[PDB]
Amino acid sequence: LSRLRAAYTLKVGSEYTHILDRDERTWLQDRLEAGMPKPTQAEQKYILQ
Amino acid sequence: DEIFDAMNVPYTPMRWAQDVPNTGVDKNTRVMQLIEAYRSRGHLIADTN
Amino acid sequence: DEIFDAMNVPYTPMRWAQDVPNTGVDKNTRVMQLIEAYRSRGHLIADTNPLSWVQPGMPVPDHRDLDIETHNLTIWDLDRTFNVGGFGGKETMTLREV
Repeated sequence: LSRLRAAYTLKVGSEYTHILDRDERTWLQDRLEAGMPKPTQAEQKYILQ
Repeated sequence: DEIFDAMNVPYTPMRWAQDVPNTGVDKNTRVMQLIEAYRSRGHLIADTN
Repeated sequence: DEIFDAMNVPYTPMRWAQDVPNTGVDKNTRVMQLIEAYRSRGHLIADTNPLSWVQPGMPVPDHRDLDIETHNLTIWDLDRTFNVGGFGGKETMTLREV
């Protein structure tokens, strides 16, 4: 549940399982389940600017 | 529900239930069905609005 | 492949393989993944074209997930029983019945 929640129920809702090609659907799956990286302080200040 | 609404938790809380009795039903194959459901439709309960 | 082409069987034949060695890998959860694959993309190998025609120029999606070998299952598992999690209203079933 923590892995599924981090990947699919926080601030990003993804739709990708309707993709037919197995390689393209698995690339999206593996990147979404790797998670959204913790942003650095420098990154946070760039977004604030 | 009242606490979550007050604290702005955009998720349904965990519900109290009794531990399900040991009948024939296998849980591992049903954990797989839950994983597919989140991959396919997890965006329906994501904090996107 | 040659026999099936001659008899106009629009399906890929079963392939020879060795019975997979007993490592940690569970097969029941992989039978569930095969059931989802057929429900979602089984139409990609359905006998829907009256012509034995594949349009050159159109891209073809990969559907190896419809082959039992991709889920580490072989012809040797056809008459073994597996947990299918309520599929067809049943708890257990053979891979042949699935």
